[PDB]
Amino acid sequence: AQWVPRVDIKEEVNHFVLYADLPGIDPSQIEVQMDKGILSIRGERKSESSTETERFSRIERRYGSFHRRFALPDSADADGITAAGRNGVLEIRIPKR
Amino acid sequence: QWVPRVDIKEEVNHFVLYADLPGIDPSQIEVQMDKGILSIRGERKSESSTETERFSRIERRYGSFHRRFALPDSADADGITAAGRNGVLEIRIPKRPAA
Repeated sequence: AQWVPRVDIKEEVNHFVLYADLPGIDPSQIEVQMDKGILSIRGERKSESSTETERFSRIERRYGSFHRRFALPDSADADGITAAGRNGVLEIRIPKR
Repeated sequence: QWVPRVDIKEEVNHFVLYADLPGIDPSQIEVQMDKGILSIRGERKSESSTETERFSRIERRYGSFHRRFALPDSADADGITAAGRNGVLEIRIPKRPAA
């Protein structure tokens, strides 16, 4: 958690969805799990700005490790999670029990 | 307002702009450079605008964005290329040969 990616969360009738803006990270390097109700989204984003940093005239993009945690309702079925990314948005879908 | 974050690097032969534009296909990001000013513009939709009341957390920014970056006179607008991966658009702007 040296940066805190934005995550929206919705509870539909029969599932939750979390949508995490994680640009610049392959969805396979993002770990999504639920442990005792806590949905965590964790990984480490690398950034070009850590390489030849002095050649940057601006560095706005955050990166490094992240670890987002959400205490989702007990209805979230922790054995149902899927996560798939497109264009740096990770969409995590979790059925309700 | 969504102000997508950008880093900009000056390499020996090129400037490189890296923009975090998650949730947009790269082909939908308009990149233009005119008068030494590199512009990125586009629009992102968000799921949060649909059935907003079912969201228990909303923080992702979306809607239109347009940022402009004046670059050194060395940058050559005509040579720009851009490629996107995982929501990051990397724009490469070559430098003009020396006068």
